[PDB]
Amino acid sequence: SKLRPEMLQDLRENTEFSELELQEWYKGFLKDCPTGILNVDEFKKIYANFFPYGDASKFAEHVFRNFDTNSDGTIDFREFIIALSVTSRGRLEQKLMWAFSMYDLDGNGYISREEMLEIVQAIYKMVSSVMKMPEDESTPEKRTEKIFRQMDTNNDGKLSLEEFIRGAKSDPSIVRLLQCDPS
Ligand SMILES: [Ca+2]
Ligand SMILES: [Ca+2]
Ligand SMILES: [Ca+2]
Repeated sequence: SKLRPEMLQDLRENTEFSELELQEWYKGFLKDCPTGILNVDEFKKIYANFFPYGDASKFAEHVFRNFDTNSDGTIDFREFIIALSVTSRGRLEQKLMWAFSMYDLDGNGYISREEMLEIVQAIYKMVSSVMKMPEDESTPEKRTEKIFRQMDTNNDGKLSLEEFIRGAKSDPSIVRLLQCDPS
């Protein structure tokens, strides 16, 4: 029905959403999902609005796994709203931290080529049908080639968090963003 005063204050501290926005999200989340529990099939349907269902399936599964921080197979409102807050309203530093953990498939603290390519392939499959791409990065192999060499500092075939944040900052989309710095 409505968020309790204790949960509302905990979510206030853990998100960048206002009290009005938090209450507005909770009713809509409960409307769109009566049980308060998002499974993979429902999550795939959300993503199916923006890109074709079959194409988006593999990447949608990987995102769902990162959303699910307690790894129990479902997403509650807290796990949804915190994950949505970081991705849409979080700082660039902490956005990349949330991203790093998604690429880290086994959960050791390192991104191998077997993991990095797998996520890149999943992005390319979803994107292919409506987005045209460049040319020197127009292959999942061409992409993972550019990434690892620009990031793997000590060349152990693995990517640490510190390598990830620094290496991603040279991305064209972030290059545009950094010119909008207030100071
Ligand atoms: Ca969960
Ligand atoms: Ca790993
Ligand atoms: Ca390394």
